[PDB]
Amino acid sequence: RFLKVKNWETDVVLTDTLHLKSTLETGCTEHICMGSIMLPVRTKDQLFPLAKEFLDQYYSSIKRFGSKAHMDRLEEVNKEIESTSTYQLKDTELIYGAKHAWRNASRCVGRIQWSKLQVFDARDCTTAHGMFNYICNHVKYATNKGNLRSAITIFPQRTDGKHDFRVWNSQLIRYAGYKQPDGSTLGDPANVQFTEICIQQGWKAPRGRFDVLPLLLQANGNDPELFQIPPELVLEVPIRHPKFDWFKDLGLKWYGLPAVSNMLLEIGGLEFSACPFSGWYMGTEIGVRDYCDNSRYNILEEVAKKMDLDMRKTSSLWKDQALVEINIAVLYSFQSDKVTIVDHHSATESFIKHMENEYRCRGGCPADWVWIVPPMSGSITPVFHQEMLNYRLTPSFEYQPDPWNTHVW
Amino acid sequence: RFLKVKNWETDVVLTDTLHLKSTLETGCTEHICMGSIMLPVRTKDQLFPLAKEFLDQYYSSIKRFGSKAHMDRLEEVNKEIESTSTYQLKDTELIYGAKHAWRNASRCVGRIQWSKLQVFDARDCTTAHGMFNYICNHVKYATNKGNLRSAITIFPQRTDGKHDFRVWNSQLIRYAGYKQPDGSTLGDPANVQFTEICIQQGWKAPRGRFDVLPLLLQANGNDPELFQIPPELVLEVPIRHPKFDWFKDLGLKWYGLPAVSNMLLEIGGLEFSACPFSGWYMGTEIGVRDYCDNSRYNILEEVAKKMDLDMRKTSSLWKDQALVEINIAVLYSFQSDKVTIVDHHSATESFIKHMENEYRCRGGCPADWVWIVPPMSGSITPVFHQEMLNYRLTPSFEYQPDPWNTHVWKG
Ligand code: HEM
Ligand code: HEM
Ligand SMILES: C[C@H](O)[C@H](O)[C@H]1CNc2nc(N)[nH]c(=O)c2N1
Ligand SMILES: C[C@H](O)[C@H](O)[C@H]1CNc2nc(N)[nH]c(=O)c2N1
Ligand SMILES: NC(=[NH2+])NCCC[C@H](N)C(=O)O
Ligand SMILES: NC(=[NH2+])NCCC[C@H](N)C(=O)O
Ligand SMILES: [Zn+2]
Repeated sequence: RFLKVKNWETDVVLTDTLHLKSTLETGCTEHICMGSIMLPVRTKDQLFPLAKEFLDQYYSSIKRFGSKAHMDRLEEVNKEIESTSTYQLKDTELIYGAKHAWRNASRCVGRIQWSKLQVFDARDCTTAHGMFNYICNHVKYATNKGNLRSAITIFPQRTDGKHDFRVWNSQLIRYAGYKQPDGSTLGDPANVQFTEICIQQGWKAPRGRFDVLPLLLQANGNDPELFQIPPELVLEVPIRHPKFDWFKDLGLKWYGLPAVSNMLLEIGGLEFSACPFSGWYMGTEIGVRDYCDNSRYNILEEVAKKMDLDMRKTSSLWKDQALVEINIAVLYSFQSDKVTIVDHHSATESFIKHMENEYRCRGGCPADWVWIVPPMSGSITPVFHQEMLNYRLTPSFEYQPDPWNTHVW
Repeated sequence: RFLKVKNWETDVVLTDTLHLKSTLETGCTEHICMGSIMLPVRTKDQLFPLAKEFLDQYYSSIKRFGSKAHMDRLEEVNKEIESTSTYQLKDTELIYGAKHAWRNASRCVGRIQWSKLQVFDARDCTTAHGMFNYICNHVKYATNKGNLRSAITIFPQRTDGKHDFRVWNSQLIRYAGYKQPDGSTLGDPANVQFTEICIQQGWKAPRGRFDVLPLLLQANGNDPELFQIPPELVLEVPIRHPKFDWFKDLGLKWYGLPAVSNMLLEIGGLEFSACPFSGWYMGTEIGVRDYCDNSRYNILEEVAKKMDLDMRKTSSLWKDQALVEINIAVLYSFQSDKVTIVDHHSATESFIKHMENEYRCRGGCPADWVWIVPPMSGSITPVFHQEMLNYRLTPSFEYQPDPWNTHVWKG
């Protein structure tokens, strides 16, 4: 019932009770753990209980649990549901729900900042142009000339599933990927397909190594449309090393604003299918994953070459030596250009502090170890030595099928 | 109910049916994952069924399932159990059992070598001195002058739980740890408690930074006894860097033979509480964990200074830079002295192949991602991108409480 989690580097022991309020499933069972698996409409009868769950926690959070207001709102929503077969969140609820969905994202290491989320209510939106306007405003607000601010823009909630809003891009800002004759790939391999759907839509690709993709926005169910983000609104950082002058020649750059746009925000049973959100990068995401993953920019060899390291034998750890340098470069560039960014050491230390805060103020903190521990230097960051309990709480952010695999043109 | 795992780097998908034969629990539920949690006498009534499942697996492995030999064996064990409340494994079954416990160890990345395990049967052992002799033989055989050979030594199984054989050391070879009155620790902090017990038992500690601990052996439930492993049998490697001549001046060294000696081996319901086994190191075990964990030798700072790294701010990644060097030094020193060792790229690549093979020939391979993925450069090794399923199969290696916490001292 009352689970305990130990930190093996400090011996600190936290007790978890928050998991008891868990509602969703984990993919795991008593006979099998699926902890490392990436991916393990509602009826009036399904909806009301969810709304109640939320409202009860919402009112409890504002110290008015079982108040007239609580009961009243509870009744009002109840009636609205039985009638409209759905409901609308007050603004106070939308904000609390979005913040808590971030608070509950077990895979996010940057949650110590959860309560500072800026919420942009775009529930009054009705067209791709409208969505494009909202997104440009989000980008400018969050980028803030390099002094990044976390934010989320919430489009109209789902109704019949045939009127859903969706941002086809996986992130507001990403580089294109094209399959060349060589069989190899130009640009970002992860976006090879989307890069094609755009073209399949009319996008004139500059066919470069770092071409900012165009937004493909879908509103009210209609087919999606393209829009190019004002270049002046896309902050970029040219990647250079603080010692290897040749580094600049590698021709590398990345965008400063990471903004996941393909997820689904769930609040009180209501589903928001278009809810792009952004914060700021942890160095390793770019330097380790985007730059060194074999199926991404896969740039380790080149950097190793330029460093003239013995690539004859894996035991010389050239891949490792280079990995470190590349990552030092990213953090150095961003910092040099005063663009917000956090290193994995500082980010992981903050998460540990945040976990302690959450354990003493909330009785727990769902966390997915597999995602929290950085892709490099795992054990020299404190989270590696931190036992974590993963469970699903609502409100939450959930994965959802790529629209192009569901859209009925 | 089939289950598929995908490798997000190669899009290769494998199907697992093996998990269906999993009986033990995981610690997880439909509502919570305890995947990153370190640690989540039998009766006749429960023993025979365990023995049978085991014998059924063994006879199938040798293609004699349902044979007369199979039936007679079941009948014999059955009789032996009702007769004596337990039973003895044949030599063949023991070897098969030991190899499969290794094959089933979800946290071991070296399993591609599972079938080549050398099994030493020490079930006729009756005393601590006898245990010491078996252990010395295991160390010399396994060490093989630097050309390491995997091996396991199996002492008498548990009976009533009051006559257990136990190796009190956590590894056959390990360095002493000493807490100083000024609060600092000399040697390996991981072994301070055990070191105290040794001193209390009579061990005259030299009190240096790399003193090989004495063996503390318990036979037949008796009080444990101390024994010094002949130094000539303990292979050690002085650590030096291929480009930094000052590295040798850190005065670091490590032993060449890693031999976990505190786990419990379960086979067909039988419990082997003293079953020390050994393989060869993966570089990062020493270089990342033993040397750089804040709670182990914790050498990152000192190595950082010597490299004149910008230690003013973490974003300089001076810890990361120094970590790589230390691990390069460990691999280099070992290879130079021709002592078997495997780097994490090589070991993880081998585990991926092993895993794929296992899915194809066995229907799966239980694996603990949290433990399989190396402590440094996680994503540049293929295991990071590999989805894995973790479940418990028997035979298996299990954790057991430290004996000093359960032993009834006799005096
Ligand atoms: C402000 C700084 C932030 C930092 C430093 C941070 C860091 C991270 C990191 C390192 C990951 C893993 C990314 C990956 O491997 O692809 C992650 C995942 C995630 N974060 Fe954040 N985050 C921040 C803000 C946000 C915000 C504002 C939200 C939502 C409102 C959020 C929601 C999540 C979710 C749901 C995931 C998992 C996404 C997935 O499954 O792909 N994060 N974050
Ligand atoms: C031959 C080379 C071998 C290599 C390279 C290898 C590698 C590894 C590594 C790197 C770990 C993680 C250790 C840690 O983090 O403390 C591990 C764990 C494990 N290995 Fe091996 N191994 C080998 C042989 C063996 C043998 C011979 C057995 C059994 C007969 C075995 C059983 C296990 C077990 C049960 C664990 C988990 C131990 C624990 O929970 O503390 N391994 N192995
Ligand atoms: C298969 C495995 O789950 C997968 O590679 C995971 C591992 N940990 C991760 N951790 C983070 N933060 N992000 C990821 O994309 C992944 N990928
Ligand atoms: C808390 C966390 O489970 C713990 O630090 C684990 C993580 N992965 C590990 N992996 C290996 N190989 N060895 C370990 O000791 C650990 N420790
Ligand atoms: N820090 C963040 N908000 N990250 C969001 C995910 C970005 C993704 N990991 C990338 O490197 O492109
Ligand atoms: N490869 C092995 N057999 N390892 C056994 C465990 C050794 C332990 N991790 C150590 O660093 O001492
Ligand atoms: Zn699990």
